[PDB]
Amino acid sequence: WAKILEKDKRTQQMRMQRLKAKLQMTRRLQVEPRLLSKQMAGCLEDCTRQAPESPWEEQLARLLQEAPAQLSGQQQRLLAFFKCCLLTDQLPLAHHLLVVHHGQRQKRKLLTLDMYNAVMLGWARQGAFKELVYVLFMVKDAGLTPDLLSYAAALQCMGRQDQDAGTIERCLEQMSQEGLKLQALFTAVLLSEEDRATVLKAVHKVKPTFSLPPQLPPPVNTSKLLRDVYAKDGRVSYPKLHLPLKTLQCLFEKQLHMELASRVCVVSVEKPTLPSKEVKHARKTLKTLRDQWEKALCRALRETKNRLEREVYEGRFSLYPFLCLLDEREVVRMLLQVLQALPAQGESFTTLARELSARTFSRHVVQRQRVSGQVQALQNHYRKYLCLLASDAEVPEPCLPRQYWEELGAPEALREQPWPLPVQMELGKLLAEMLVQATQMPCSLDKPHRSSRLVPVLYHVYSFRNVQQIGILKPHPAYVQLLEKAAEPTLTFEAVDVPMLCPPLPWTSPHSGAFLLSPTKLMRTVEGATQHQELLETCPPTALHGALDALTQLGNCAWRVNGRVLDLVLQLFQAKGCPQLGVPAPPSEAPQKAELRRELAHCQKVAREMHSLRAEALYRLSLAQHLRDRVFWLPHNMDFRGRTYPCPPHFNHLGSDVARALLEFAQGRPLGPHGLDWLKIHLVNLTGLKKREPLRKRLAFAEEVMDDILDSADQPLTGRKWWMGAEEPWQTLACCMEVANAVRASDPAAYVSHLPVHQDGSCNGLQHYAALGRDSVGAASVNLEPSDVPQDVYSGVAAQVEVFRRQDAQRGMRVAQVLEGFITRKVVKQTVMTVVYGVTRYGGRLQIEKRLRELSDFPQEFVWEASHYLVRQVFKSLQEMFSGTRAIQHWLTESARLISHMGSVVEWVTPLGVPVIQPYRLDSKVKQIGGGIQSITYTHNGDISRKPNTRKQKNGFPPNFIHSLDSSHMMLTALHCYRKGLTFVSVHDCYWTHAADVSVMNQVCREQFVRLHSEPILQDLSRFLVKRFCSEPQKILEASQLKETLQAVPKPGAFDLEQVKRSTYFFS
Amino acid sequence: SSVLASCPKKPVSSYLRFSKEQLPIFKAQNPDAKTTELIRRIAQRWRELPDSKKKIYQDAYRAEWQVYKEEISRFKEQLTPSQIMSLEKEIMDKHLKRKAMTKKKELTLLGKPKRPRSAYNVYVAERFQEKLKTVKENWKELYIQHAKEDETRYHNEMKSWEEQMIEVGRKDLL
Amino acid sequence: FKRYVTDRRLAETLAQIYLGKPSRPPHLLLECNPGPGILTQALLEAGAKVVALESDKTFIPHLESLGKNLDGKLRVIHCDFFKLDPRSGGVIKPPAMSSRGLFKNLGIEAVPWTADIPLKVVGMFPSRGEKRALWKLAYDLYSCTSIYKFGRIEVNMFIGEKEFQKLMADPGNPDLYHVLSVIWQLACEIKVLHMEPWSSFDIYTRKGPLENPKRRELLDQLQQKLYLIQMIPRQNLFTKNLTPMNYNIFFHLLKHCFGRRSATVIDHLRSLTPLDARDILMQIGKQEDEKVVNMHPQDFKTLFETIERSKDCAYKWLYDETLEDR
DNA sequence: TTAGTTGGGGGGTGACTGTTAAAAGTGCATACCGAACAAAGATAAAATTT
DNA sequence: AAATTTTATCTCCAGGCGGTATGCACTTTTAACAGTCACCCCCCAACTAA
Ligand SMILES: Nc1nc2c(ncn2[C@@H]2O[C@H](COP(=O)(O)OP(=O)(O)OP(=O)(O)O)[C@@H](O)[C@H]2O)c(=O)[nH]1
Ligand SMILES: [Mg+2]
Repeated sequence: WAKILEKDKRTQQMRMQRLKAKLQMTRRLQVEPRLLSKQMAGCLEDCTRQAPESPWEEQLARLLQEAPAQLSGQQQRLLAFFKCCLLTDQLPLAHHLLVVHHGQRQKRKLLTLDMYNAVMLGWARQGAFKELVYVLFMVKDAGLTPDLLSYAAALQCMGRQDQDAGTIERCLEQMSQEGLKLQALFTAVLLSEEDRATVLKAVHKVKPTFSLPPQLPPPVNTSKLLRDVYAKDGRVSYPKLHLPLKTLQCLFEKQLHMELASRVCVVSVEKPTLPSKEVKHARKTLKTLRDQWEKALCRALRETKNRLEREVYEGRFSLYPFLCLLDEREVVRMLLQVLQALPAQGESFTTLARELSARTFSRHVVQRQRVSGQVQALQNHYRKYLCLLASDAEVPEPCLPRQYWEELGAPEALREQPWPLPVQMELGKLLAEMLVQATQMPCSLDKPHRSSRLVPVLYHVYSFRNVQQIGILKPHPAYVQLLEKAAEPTLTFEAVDVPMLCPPLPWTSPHSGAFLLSPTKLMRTVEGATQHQELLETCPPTALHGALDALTQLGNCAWRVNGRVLDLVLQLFQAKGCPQLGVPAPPSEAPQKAELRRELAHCQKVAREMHSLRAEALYRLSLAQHLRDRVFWLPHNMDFRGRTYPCPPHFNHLGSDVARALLEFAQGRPLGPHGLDWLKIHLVNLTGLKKREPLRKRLAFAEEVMDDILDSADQPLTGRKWWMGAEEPWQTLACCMEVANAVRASDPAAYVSHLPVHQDGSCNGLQHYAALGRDSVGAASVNLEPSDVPQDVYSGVAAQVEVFRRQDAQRGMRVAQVLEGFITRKVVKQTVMTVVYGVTRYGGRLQIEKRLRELSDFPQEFVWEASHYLVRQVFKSLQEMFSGTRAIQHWLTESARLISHMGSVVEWVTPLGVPVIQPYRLDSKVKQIGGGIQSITYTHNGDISRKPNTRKQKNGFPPNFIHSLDSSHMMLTALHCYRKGLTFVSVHDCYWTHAADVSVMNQVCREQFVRLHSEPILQDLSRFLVKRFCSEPQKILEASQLKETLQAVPKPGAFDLEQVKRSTYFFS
Repeated sequence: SSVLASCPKKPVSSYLRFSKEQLPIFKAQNPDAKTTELIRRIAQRWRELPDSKKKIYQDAYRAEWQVYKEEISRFKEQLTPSQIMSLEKEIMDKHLKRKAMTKKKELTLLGKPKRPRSAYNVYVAERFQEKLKTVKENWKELYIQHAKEDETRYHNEMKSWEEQMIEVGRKDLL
Repeated sequence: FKRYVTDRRLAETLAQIYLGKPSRPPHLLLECNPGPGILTQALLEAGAKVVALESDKTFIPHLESLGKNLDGKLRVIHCDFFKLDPRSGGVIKPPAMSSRGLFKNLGIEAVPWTADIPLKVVGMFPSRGEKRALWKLAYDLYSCTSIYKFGRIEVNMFIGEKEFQKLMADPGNPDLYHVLSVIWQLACEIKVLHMEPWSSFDIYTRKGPLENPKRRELLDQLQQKLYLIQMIPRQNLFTKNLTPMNYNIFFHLLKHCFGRRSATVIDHLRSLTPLDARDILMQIGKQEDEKVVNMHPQDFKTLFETIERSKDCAYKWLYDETLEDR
């Protein structure tokens, strides 16, 4: 075959030609850099051509032997790319991108030292010398001096390669010469324990006596307020749990399994529909559609990965390593779980982009912790630490949980760093577009095989508000109808949205604590912002111990659910519902030409309003029923000012009456000799009728209505229904049940009670203001001085307004006549509360209007004139009641206005030690992300270049300071209540405990208030502000004005704070 | 087309005119000289060429540029739109033809093995427009075995081909 | 800023234009903001009947004196035309009124849509808020609410040059084409009757007539063109598919079609409806690739009617009340 | 559904090696538009203009 | 620098408009002529694996 012979010869020739050309001068990764400098290029050439196996190590020595503002968005993205390539273990891609960016004149200016250091460390971990030398040539060509990390990479490479000590002693003698310290080498944050071990071995080979600095005994806080808490001398009775060790270990294992799963399934509490043919058909169709969507999503993800890799191969940045972080199945399941819970009305594009990226990070962190091998360390450490909180187990020396956790030997704790905001938004957008494009459904679901054309499940529709437009993703109506038809019995929650089943991990630093694996922010802010975290991490480590201990103490409180209240609530929800009590009604019990359109619009609005309340109630009730016979814990964290809030959103003690009724303590305490009285007083307080009478009269009234209490306890719904008339109906019923069980018992003193008792502070903000000013009249007004009957300002304001209104209506104007008996405490409470914080009359009117709207007996047609009248008269009554409070408010406002005028934001430090800062700035620019569907507009948080906003800084200063002083008091009260063995949980200004320990908790509160306010808070604030801001003499005159304002604090009055200890109604 | 050749040509570059000035003389200088060698000689001359000649050539280039821009401005006005639409359609056709040519050549350069030959083609080769008519008229074994050999031999050539494409990164070609 | 007319020859010309209607020329002429009353004086001299609606109380006593002994031809009412029928729901303060109350007080009776023009309204648009008053009237007209409940009310009011050009934009002039032009060209028949520069009119503020010569010289640089335009609601505006119940969907469709101007109709139809965009585009008689700026208003009406008339699909729109206030 | 295969012919153009300058491409930045309607009344600091 | 115009309106519990046009700065690409050789497409049949 002459033809075949010619073909073989030609193919052989072409193969040889291609091979030679590829070898000298296709998608091939680039290794050897292209050097600009003539001398450096010649040096690399002679280094490569000197030997077939070039002497890379001594050239590495010689390369560094001679030693001859905020980053841009693109640099931020490139740094994240290079750091992620290390985690993903894709080094050739990072090297290729680095050589490509170093090659061209314009993109060489982008690279900085950190990228070279990261690639150098990545090559060092594998012990590769040639690529390390290439990167060193690159960084020397760029005109940069190697830092400590560049020497660490070389030392790690030499240690891993086990090469001769000669280059090692040369390197260390230089490191001495240049001034670098070997001690600073082992404290670098950007290092792992394996790398430290390797560099330690390398150093030990040369210097045998090299010793790491010895460990130090843990420091102890020595502040004036916290000295008593951390004193090692005294008598202590720390509370212990009521469960054996094995039960706690089993619960810890269950919680670990739940968190590793990342999901939990809760059986829905809806009325189970009868399984007819229609439901079965709907469920079958749903299952088939879900399977098809899963396969389509898998294929789309693979195609996107291929495209992004090809884009990277051409020398441009993309999201390929970020996609490589997680397994395909996990991403597909996350995307299918997002679709399952999409509301019928729809969700915004930006919100979906934010949610999808946030879910990816948490699973990545959990997977990294699982793979690294810290799960076993945590499992070994917790099983020993749990001996402190067990009834049968014993500890050699009692101590706070954090102290025992540290003293037991703390496991090495490392956590991942957040991605840059542009990367987060781009990843979210990409995932959202993939989800939109992949899913498809048949056109006519109800009619079988009517047509075979396929329509998308999700649609992109613009929504117009005023001039502005917003993109919205909305489901197909047929899919929503199918979902309603199916009526599946399962609900799905995220792991971090469900109360923990095991004691919370102790807070040990601003980076650890709360959930065992998932990351929790110490301060809840927006993703971009980082100023608060920086201020927290730049302070002495021992300053934050009080806050961490208070949060840990609040975290470790066992809870439980109430059976009878939950049963009654479920009965109303499953049936037609009771809207008056608070149980939302089913949509079925709905009201259901221009007149017809108006009627339809009203009915639609009513249905839309009902449908959200029912869904929220459904979620809460399903969660409550899932935890029927279990003990659960709720972790806590602060906002940017100090106030403490629980982490789980749905079910916690900060919600409405139903949520607070469904919860009770898991530890029983005998009522003692003074418990039944406190239970009855709590019942009367919950009723709300006797809100202005001494304790004796409240107890007497509780005795008087005993028949109604015992009737409502025995037959809740079929009786006289006396409990329905209370201000809080559901909590009143639970208190009635507890009181009935107590009295019917043989010995009421021996009855154990699991019901918390609330103690509230009256006019807390005005109380703090009066304490700061030490005013006598103000303190006497807000119950800061001994008295026999409670006193409140809000009732006096209503009396004065009523007097003026009666005199006005005597002259006969219509609006004053209409409001005959609608001047109550509730309508004028929040205005007089917030006048001292700086409320405007435009603001005061929108509060009084909102209050008058919901009265339902006042004619709902005169609101516009009634609000305008009520706020003029309230301000006509409030001109001369508060003097020292207004003086302090004026001083604070003036100081913040002038500080904000100089170009810096306001900062202060809480008396405990937590630093605070106000993040109000004018938003100059917003970024955009172009894409296939639409351009997402998102705010860039953390831009410190913009100027401060004087209006917001001046208005927000008076409230935040008082709120910080409010949370410092609770944390002092909680810390000193722990030592006496009490159980303490709090709701901002209301403190809860068992029925027996209310007297002790009251004593502790009254003592710690005086201890907190004995210190000169105002003078310390003035000194701190003077030192922080007026120190710079750059602008002499403005700084002089600022110092004159700052060095003029209001003078105190004449009021001894010791009388607070003898006030009965300071907290009641 | 008619409009294609009607479109004026741009002024020729200064170095090109410099080359054209001494190209005939260099052709007579060495008959054995080739195009590449002559071009490299002219490049060397431009390396040693003075700058006054460059300036006068640049002035002439400006003169020709004004002439050409005025002429093309005149020409672009008087044309009818239909021939313009035909010209634009045919220029994008030419661009697509160029892209297809480049793709075909890149495929040939990347060691493309021969496709299975047909028996009717082997018969044409054995028999040896008229030729096509004769072989078609005659149309109305060994090649099959060779095609069977081609199937057995070229299939593992595809299998052999993949590893280089993996090594050279051309995964998308698969 | 109010811009009441004062000139006498202009008043005569405007009176002649207003009363030039052939059939029963003296319609009941509701006049918005007559102010000094030279225009109403000319109208009354020409034999017409005028009811004055003042937002300003001060002109009320003055105008009554002009109307004294005029045989009930002049009826002063303290009302604002653009504040008719507030949508807030409280007690109606004197500066606003109610369409039903005013029309019962004047004795005007409701007239069916297919019948002839019942009334005529003259005046001037708000100086700065023309956009807002064109939208309010359009919602009132499409829903058959407010004054348009009583038939087909004629509106002849001066409008500015820029808004006149924006309102009369066409597919031939795409840079100004938008939603308001489409809806107003579909709803009514707009014609131009007179033209007048700003210099002829005089501006009265709260302080009084503009006595500033420097501002007058500055106003000389602020000249524009005021067009007197006449709107007549179209008899066949409402059809079986386009009814006062379905105007929200059409409005949303029009606002969506101009959200991304440089896009084919298929791209918007894919988002708006689950049906086949190709079939609808073929039915209405358009090519596959058609830009929205090249679409006449009647083509938009035909598209909406074609989508609504489809009976095979149980779900024909994705717009819902949820997309409002979100 | 279609690009790829073999024969004798023919045709157009790719490479080459060369500088030059105009034309296209790419990333960033700012400015203007939509003024989806929907009563009214209040007060003083931020904001722009002459 | 004073005046007039415009704007936000106590705080916390984690929120942000989208599209089109024009401009600037720098890199990348393309056509200008040379002559000779090489390569691919026709020219029309014939057909075949992607
Ligand atoms: N600035 C501001 N602070 C509030 C607001 N609502 C509550 N607070 C703070 O929360 C504290 C407690 O508020 P509440 O328990 O609701 O009411 P109160 O002021 O304590 O008065 P009582 O209801 O009698 O206990 C107050 O001292 C305020 O400082 C508010 O709307 N604005
Ligand atoms: Mg309180």
